[PDB]
Amino acid sequence: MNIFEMLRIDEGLRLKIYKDTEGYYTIGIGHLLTKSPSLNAAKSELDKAIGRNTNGVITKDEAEKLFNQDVDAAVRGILRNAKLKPVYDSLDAVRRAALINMVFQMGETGVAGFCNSLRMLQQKRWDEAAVNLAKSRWYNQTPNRAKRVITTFRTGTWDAYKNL
Ligand SMILES: *SCC1=CC(C)(C)N(O)C1(C)C
Repeated sequence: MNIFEMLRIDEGLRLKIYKDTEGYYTIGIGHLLTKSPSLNAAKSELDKAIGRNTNGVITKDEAEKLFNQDVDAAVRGILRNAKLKPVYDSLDAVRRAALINMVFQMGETGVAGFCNSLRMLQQKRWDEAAVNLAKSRWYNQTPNRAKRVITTFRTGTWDAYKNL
């Protein structure tokens, strides 16, 4: 297991534009196109992202290319963020993957405001951090995924993704 395999489990793979759990047009392995309700707007984003006129359908290789860019961007975003970089740097590689997963899902600003949980993670108070992380819109709206990410933070193991 690694961050790519973990996010591939959590995000799926679909090669046609679809709406994500928040109702937003997405494609590939969790590549958010736009929060606009216009499908045309989403197609335009997709064509810009891929570099050709797609009319809403991509290949598996294209989905993987966007996915690699999005994982890289999440990590780069963490390392440029004054609230996230210290916690990220304090973590082991498995827990770093859990933080990348959260930033991939909800964005840098979104995770950087989990300040109390970030402090508990910096403190390596893992059970406390897990309890605090669940007191969130994130957990309530995507509880199975959040439970997997939280288990990863609590244990520093991949047990929540074993058998997935
Ligand atoms: S998100 C910034 C932050 C707030 C507080 C909970 C005081 N912290 O310990 C850090 C710096 C994580």
